[PDB]
Amino acid sequence: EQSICQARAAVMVYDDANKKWVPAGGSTGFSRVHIYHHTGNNTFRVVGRKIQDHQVVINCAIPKGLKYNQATQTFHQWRDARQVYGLNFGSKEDANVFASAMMHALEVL
Ligand SMILES: COC(=O)[C@H]1CC[C@@H]2C=C[C@H]3CCN(C(=O)[C@@H]4CC[C@H]5C=C[C@]6(CCCN6C(=O)[C@H](Cc6ccccc6Cl)NC(C)=O)C(=O)N54)[C@@H]3C(=O)N12
Repeated sequence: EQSICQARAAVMVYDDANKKWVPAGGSTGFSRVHIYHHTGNNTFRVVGRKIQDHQVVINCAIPKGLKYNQATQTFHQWRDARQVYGLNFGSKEDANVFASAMMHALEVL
């Protein structure tokens, strides 16, 4: 497992029932979010840990063909079959770092 980026973001998941974003893992705050490349089998995952307490708040596969939506310069989103994820980045630089790496993984897959 090699990290290909680190970016600061508040990791959100969408509550489909109540139609609002909610903090991933339960508590609002910023995480260090990586994309990890499993060099062995050429897979990628998003893993993020809260800065305060190290809680893993996201651990999710990036499948080939994923549609990554850059809604604003600091809020990006994507889906899986269960959840919609949103990253509210700490700065535009962090958003550019993470989107660059995500776009790279999706070209590589
Ligand atoms: C308290 O108020 C807040 O929540 C504030 C502060 C935090 C955050 C920051 C910023 C803006 C940016 C706008 N935005 C939203 O949520 C927007 C507005 C419209 C609303 C409608 C649907 C949403 C939610 C569920 C997924 N989806 C979609 O659009 C998805 C997007 C998508 C498109 C293609 C591939 C994958 C995906 Cl995933 N479409 C599809 C077909 O799946 C969505 O995100 N929405 C954020 C926002 O308001 N807020």
